[PDB]
Amino acid sequence: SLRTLQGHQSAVTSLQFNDNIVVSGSDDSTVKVWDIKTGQSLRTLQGHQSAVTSLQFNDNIVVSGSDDSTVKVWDIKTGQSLRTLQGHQSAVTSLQFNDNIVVSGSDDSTVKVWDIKTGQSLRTLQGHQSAVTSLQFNDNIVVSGSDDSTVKVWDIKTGQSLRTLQGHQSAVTSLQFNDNIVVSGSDDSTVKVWDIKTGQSLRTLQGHQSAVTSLQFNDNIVVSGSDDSTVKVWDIKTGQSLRTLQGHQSAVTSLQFNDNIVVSGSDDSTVKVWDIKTGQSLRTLQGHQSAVTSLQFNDNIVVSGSDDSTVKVWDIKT
Repeated sequence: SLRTLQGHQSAVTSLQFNDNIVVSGSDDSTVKVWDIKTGQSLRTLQGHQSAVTSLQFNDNIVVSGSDDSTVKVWDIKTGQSLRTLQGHQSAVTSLQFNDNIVVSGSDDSTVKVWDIKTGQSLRTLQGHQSAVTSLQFNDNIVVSGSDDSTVKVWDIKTGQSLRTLQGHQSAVTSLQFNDNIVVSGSDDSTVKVWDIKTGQSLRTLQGHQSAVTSLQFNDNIVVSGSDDSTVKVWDIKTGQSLRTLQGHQSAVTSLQFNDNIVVSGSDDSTVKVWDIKTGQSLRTLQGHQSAVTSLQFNDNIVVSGSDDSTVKVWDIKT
């Protein structure tokens, strides 16, 4: 641990730290822009009426989604609000913006496509029968997961539903797609590998004994975290479990892997750093007083957000 970012009055729900800036979201309705080298708070983005649930930011803009059912576009150089995206009828759960387009998912079961010049709703994506829990999009496609246990592939340019991937027996919780493959996690404790162009289920990864909470994959591996407190390494081309990372004493809430290192966050208030091929735990980052909800690491530090309302900056080697 190198610094502790304090100031939030409630749990930290979202986090991104690109460059020398940490931007955190909180249950206290605020978004904070942090100085990651002196631990000082630069700006407090005030405006949301309840829990900030998700955020993303580039070199000039912060886009935040909240339980108050709106998306807000902020400006880091002044902290002032630029526009409020109104239209959703309940909490915003998921968020991503790509250089002209904000795509938001909601508890009202809809996905909305907006523009970050006007604030107008481009298209409303209807189809999901319950809360949209996750989404990801590129220039032409939108893939979204739902509490209705399905993943839907949308054409970003017409609102049309291109296909619906059925197979999960419970809510989809995690979702990533790259090239022609989309990988989903579910509350049924399974990971599924789908082909986006045929809607076919290529594989089902079984092993977890409770809800899959988080996942991430490259062209050959899938790493998944689950409520059973383990992290699993799978090959994506077959369905074989390669190894299981045990050590956490409660649900894994967050994970990211870059090169040969998996970093996991947990409800046991700790962050673990593992090697993927030996499966051995390299470091336990202790200091948080409650569940770790968010994390992100580069090649030298880990930035973690906790239920204890603090963000912590850890050294990858300590």
